[PDB]
Amino acid sequence: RGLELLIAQTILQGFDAQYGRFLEVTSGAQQRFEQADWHAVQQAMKNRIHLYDHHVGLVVEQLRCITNGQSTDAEFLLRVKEHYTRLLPDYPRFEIAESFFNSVYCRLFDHRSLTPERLFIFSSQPERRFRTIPRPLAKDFHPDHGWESLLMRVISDLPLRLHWQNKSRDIHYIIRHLTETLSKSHLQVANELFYRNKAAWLVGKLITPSGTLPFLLPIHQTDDGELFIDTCLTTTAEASIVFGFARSYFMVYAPLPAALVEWLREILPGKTTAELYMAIGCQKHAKTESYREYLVYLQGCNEQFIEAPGIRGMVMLVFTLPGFDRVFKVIKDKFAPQKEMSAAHVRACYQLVKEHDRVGRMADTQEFENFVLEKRHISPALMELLLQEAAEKITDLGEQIVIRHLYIERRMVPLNIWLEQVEGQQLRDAIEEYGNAIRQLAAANIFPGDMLFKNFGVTRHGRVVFYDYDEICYMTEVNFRDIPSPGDVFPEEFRHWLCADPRIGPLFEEMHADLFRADYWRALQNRIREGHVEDVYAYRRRQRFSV
Amino acid sequence: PRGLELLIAQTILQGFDAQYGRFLEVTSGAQQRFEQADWHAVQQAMKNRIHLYDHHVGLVVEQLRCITNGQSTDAEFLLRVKEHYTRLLPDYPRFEIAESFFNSVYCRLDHRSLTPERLFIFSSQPTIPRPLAKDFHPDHGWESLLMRVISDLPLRLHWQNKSRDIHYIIRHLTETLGPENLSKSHLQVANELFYRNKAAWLVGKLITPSGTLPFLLPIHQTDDGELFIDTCLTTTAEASIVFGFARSYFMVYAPLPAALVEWLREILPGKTTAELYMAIGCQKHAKTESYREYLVYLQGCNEQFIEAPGIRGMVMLVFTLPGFDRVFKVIKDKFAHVRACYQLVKEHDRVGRMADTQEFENFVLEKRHISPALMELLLQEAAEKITDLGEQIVIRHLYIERRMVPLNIWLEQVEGQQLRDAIEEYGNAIRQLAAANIFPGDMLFKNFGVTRHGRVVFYDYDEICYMTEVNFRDIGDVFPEEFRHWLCADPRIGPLFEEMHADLFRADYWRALQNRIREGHVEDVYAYRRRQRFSVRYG
Ligand SMILES: Nc1ncnc2c1ncn2[C@@H]1O[C@H](COP(=O)(O)OP(=O)(O)O)[C@@H](O)[C@H]1O
Ligand SMILES: Nc1ncnc2c1ncn2[C@@H]1O[C@H](COP(=O)(O)O)[C@@H](O)[C@H]1O
Ligand SMILES: [Mg+2]
Repeated sequence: RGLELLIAQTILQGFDAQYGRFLEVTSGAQQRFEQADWHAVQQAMKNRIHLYDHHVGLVVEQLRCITNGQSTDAEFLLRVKEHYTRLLPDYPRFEIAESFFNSVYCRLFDHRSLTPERLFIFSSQPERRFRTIPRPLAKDFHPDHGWESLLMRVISDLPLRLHWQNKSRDIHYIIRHLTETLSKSHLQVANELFYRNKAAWLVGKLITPSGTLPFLLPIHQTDDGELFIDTCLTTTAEASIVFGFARSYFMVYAPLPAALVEWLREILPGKTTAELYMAIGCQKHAKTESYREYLVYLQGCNEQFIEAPGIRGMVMLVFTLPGFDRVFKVIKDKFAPQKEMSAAHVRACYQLVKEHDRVGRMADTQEFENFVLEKRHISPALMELLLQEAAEKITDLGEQIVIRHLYIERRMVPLNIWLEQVEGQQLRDAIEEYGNAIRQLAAANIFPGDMLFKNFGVTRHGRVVFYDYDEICYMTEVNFRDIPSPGDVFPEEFRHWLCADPRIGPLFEEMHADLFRADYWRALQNRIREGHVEDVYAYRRRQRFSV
Repeated sequence: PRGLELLIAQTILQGFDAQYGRFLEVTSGAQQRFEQADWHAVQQAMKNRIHLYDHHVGLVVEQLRCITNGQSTDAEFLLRVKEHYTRLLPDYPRFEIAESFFNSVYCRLDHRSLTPERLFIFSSQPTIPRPLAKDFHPDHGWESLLMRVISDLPLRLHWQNKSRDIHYIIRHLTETLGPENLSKSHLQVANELFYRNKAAWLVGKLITPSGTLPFLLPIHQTDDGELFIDTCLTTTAEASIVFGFARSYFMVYAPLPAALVEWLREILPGKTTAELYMAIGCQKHAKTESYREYLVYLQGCNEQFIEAPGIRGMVMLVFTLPGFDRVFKVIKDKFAHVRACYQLVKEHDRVGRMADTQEFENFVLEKRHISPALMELLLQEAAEKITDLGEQIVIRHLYIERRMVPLNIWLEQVEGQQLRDAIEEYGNAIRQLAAANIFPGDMLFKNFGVTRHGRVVFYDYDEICYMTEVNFRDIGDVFPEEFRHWLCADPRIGPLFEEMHADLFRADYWRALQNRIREGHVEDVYAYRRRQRFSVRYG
């Protein structure tokens, strides 16, 4: 009885589908760049985020249409795992074929049925070598006439059909970066072209005799006509930023990413197997993966989960492990009578950033409906607030305690902690990146709401990234004047909380003489509604060719 | 509205891209298996890929009928369900084949009450987004611009003396175009390559403002991994035969057939859309538009349906028209092994020596275009399941093929080189099949026909078998000497046959050419007049 193969054939055409439109979507971004539609560029991720669930939220449904006889026991919930697996030996996109299965089970079963043979949480039996690259995935450009002519190839064999602005002036520029340290090093520009936002990214590795290093060649336009490749990145420091966790991922038309995640593995050395599925847009395998990498850490170190650094939230419950890169954000119950019927506003702000353009000042997350936590890895201190600030939200499960719809984002260093830790030349850029963080947030349609110091984070290189997502609304959702009543915003009212430190508030003037002032916030909301939103540069406004 | 209206219409459009996307998973897996030279698989990837559609329609059908519990498929729900189907097709690039895949499902659920209200079986019921091709300009020589185009090709095997080719491609162009006229004549080349059999073609268009003309450069290697181009192909008439109908399916990776079909158009302005779709394997948007071409054609024509000329088949009852270029092949009943035999060629690498077919179980004709000369021949000899309905009939399990002219007949409207020309090909029609693991059980002039550009093909798989179920014993069981009785029967035609195709008669080509299959070999079919290869007669 093909009862549990009709299924496995069904949940695996869900994927084959989910990925079906994935790459048509991804493959509209070349034209949509010639074409002038950036309403379209900002709304396409928003279609990419949806397909995966758009395709499980049918196989999930059409499953139940005949899932009545022996509908469930794990007896046969397992022949689905076998039947499904046995069907993926030259399935090169198998890692994500498996990954589609997971979120389904977990949807039919409250993200909650048993582990490890009750799901694909690890890759099965390929597994390890990703040399799943039948085609080259990039071409090998070697210097014969070198660096005035060969790099002419790149710009000429681009499928991009538009009068360039000065290729020949770009050629003179590019060598200026190259001479920092040539021609005994080949070139390997990649295919296809990496797209995000108002930009196009020419990706490549400049292999040099000393060593091999990244080589990024981003393409731009004079909005809305004439285009100029701009700025020449080749640095590990730069590769990591562009590809950062505070900026939205990529439109790379990749029907094999597990291999592509292998090519860039040497463009972005520090990056994780799950940071590399994020970028290409396969964020739903980052999640199986992050967790895959996560559950290695604590199942291999010392000691337990603690409460995160900084200030305790009015809403969220935040924990982490002192060695680990990531934070877990659990929501409180408020009290016993208060009933979690849902919409949630909070889950809406966390989602309504799941699709938004973050631009470097906002960081992404993961969602699990029921996460099983080690009762033995739990401090007894973390537990006490955890137990009774989220009681309705969890359940003791014998040796384990179960928690529902938890959020995970890159651990950071709370700003207000660090603001204290620094002063001097350092203290300069901790305010600048702050206001800049609040200038760019605004332009993205993001007005921070509670804009206090500790709701943002920082990086090793030193940068601010917001992470407080209830007091968030669209810029067209607030009205701006404090002259002398719900939701309205008073821009100078902000002069109280933020200039409070008489070491840092003075220095606010030095860089942000107008964020205090109301006029300037109609400016940004108002210029968002003319159809215009300035997109982001993946570098310092100081590197640009323009200055 | 908590029903199947939405559940259902998107339950279909899912099997659809669940289907096509894996179509390209293999369609692009071909370079790596040609590259590897794993050509056995090249023949199973032309089985696999042929399978995909059929499985996804079969799957939804299981899903489809299951979702709406119990028996009934309703008609005004079949409209309800359709109205939804289009409103999701608008941002669809491959929406052309989304309407097709709709149809195969209605037919799966015995095609009763077949259309126009209830499905969209035509060209389209009602700006290129990306890279399609690329340009190359004779600015710095053509000797330099035949190494350029090439260093943007996928292949990872190392070309051995690519030096000759660049200089060897010039001439086909030079003696035909004129060294003055190839100063400013440039190239348009498709970003991906057409992979068939042992081949990895390069399909581009040559641009000479002395017209707009095709350009075709097959990539061949043998044994260890040598690479070179097996002739150059430029004039219009070559292209038919490389994209031709006796052929096996083509293997080019495009996620957007409409551009790819449409791009290739001007190369040979040769006929239609169903031919130019199927040349990629998208035969199931061919099995549709060939219903359009079926419908349009007879709209302003005063013809009728008649039997196709030739010597009435033992094999199979056939009808057709005066100016129609395709033949209808209702299988005789009470002479199924044809169901299965007729698609062992479909399944097979057709060699150009075999015709494509398309199968309709329940198929409709206006009996007015039917003349009762042919009525009772259909009404009686194909009557097992005849359904007559006042002014219309529906035929069951009927195949089709382009209607070439029959050979026996071709031979009298022939003499001169014409006979030396036409006979040569026939024996080479029998030779190809063996090498292709194919045996003609009745291999008579009766059952072979002639192509536009004078080729003979084998459209009688009715007594077919792989040559690996047969013995050709010297003196199932076959007597290659006695074929001359029926073969060498005319004192105008035969003798020409002892001149060239004398081996066909001796069991030693027969037997000893089999040992060459069940040893592993794959036969070098070619898609050119052989004389055309660069080494032969050129160098
Ligand atoms: N990504 C993070 N990096 C560092 N600390 C965090 C992070 N997320 C949450 N925290 C800690 O948990 C607290 C919860 O912050 P937030 O997300 O603003 O919820 P609330 O608005 O309830 O404070 C923060 O003040 C912070 O100190
Ligand atoms: N009995 C039929 N009547 C009309 N059209 C058909 C029939 N069978 C197949 N087709 C067409 O050919 C395509 C291939 O479907 P199928 O070969 O039946 O999977 C379908 O999408 C239809 O457009
Ligand atoms: Mg806070």
